[PDB]
Amino acid sequence: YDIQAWKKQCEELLNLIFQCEDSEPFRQPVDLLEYPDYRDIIDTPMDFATVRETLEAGNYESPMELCKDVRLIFSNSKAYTPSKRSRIYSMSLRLSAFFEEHISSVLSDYKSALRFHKR
Ligand SMILES: O=C(NCC(F)(F)F)N1CCN(C(=O)c2ccc(Cl)o2)CC1
Repeated sequence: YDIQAWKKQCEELLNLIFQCEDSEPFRQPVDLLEYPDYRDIIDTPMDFATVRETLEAGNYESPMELCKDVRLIFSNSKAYTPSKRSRIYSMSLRLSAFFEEHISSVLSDYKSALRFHKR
């Protein structure tokens, strides 16, 4: 029932994500000289450095907010991909499965801790 524990849990999960080869396309923003049309399609960019920085700044209030931003990384990849069989998109799907597998307990524990706080 520790309503702060999610923050270190998210830091550790982000550390795992940065160690994963599949995260490499998603660790920083998109060079427009490499993907000129990127910001025609994607009006709300997100990457794992921005998520980590937002967390470390104290600018997430809950793991739900962090989860929203991580999911935006994946939805951006799905929206920008020219194909379901794109290498970078395929990396996004594996990393998303890994992230969802790990964030599930963080969200459950936070929400349970907040319900106990308000009991
Ligand atoms: O350029 C980058 N990342 C920045 C880096 F290269 F510095 F790491 N991306 C390429 C475009 N992105 C996609 O999600 C995507 C889906 C299908 C195809 Cl193709 O791209 C985002 C990641």
